[PDB]
Amino acid sequence: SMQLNQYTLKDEIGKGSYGVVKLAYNENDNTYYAMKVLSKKKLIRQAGFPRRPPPGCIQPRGPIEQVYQEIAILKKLDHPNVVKLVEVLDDPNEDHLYMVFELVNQGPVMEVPTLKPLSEDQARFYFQDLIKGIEYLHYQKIIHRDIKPSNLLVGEDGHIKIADFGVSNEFKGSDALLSNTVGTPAFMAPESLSETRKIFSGKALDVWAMGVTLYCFVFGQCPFMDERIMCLHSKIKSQALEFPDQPDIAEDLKDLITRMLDKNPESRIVVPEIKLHPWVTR
Ligand SMILES: O=C(O)c1ccc(-c2coc3ncc(-c4ccccc4)cc23)cc1C1CCCC1
Repeated sequence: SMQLNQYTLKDEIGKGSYGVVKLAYNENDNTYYAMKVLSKKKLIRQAGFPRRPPPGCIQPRGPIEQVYQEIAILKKLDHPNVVKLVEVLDDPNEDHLYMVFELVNQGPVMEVPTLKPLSEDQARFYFQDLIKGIEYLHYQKIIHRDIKPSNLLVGEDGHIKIADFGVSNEFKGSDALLSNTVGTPAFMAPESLSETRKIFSGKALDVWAMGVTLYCFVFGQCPFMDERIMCLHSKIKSQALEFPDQPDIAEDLKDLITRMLDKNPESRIVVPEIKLHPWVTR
């Protein structure tokens, strides 16, 4: 192990989009926490080398601003279905940055693909948690942009907390107006995967990813899948949603998933409607 101020840093417990997460023991309050460890120089390099001056896809001028945005976002959020940032350790003369979170004991709910999906009733309990967390994020003008089962941590109490705010965005106004976005390929909405003159809604991207997540919950694999990236993108954009013959799930759950995975973001179900869907309220 190693010492960092009042913390004893132990084994690596997870690895998200950036950095690594260690188990950390706080000697002052005799409590364990989850500590995300980052290198500022590495975060800068992850964005790519800056371009020489020339004579929708422009590199950010100051890539380090994204981690400070993630920190500001996490500081704003206090909800039982969202991770809780408790401290940031950041010396301006050091390259490392540390983010301390309350521990969510059991880790990710699922790592897709799995041969062991959840039952329909357990999927409903976790999905009810997911709705509450996302509705709160959206109310706080935050889009997560990386909703998937491996970013949903199960606590001591059997409830989920949304984690990995590495690519999250805070917007002004009613919704985020995006020209392009980031995400895990199999969870990205069809509108985000074309060359077009049309911007798209950030909140509806989170809904699409919730739809893929819910499908994963009960089936253990994504609805659109291919190892070839061009084929995966083509399927997300043009392949009709299908459900496997087994496990046989309820018709109302198929209705809900179908509405969340509507390829048209204008007609895709919204979170206020998802909350009142018959499968959710049963
Ligand atoms: O990469 C980040 O941005 C990030 C930041 C904080 C936590 C975290 C906070 O509280 C936690 N309690 C528990 C765990 C955990 C425990 C066991 C196994 C895996 C994760 C992770 C966290 C987790 C992450 C990601 C790394 C894999 C999951 C998502």
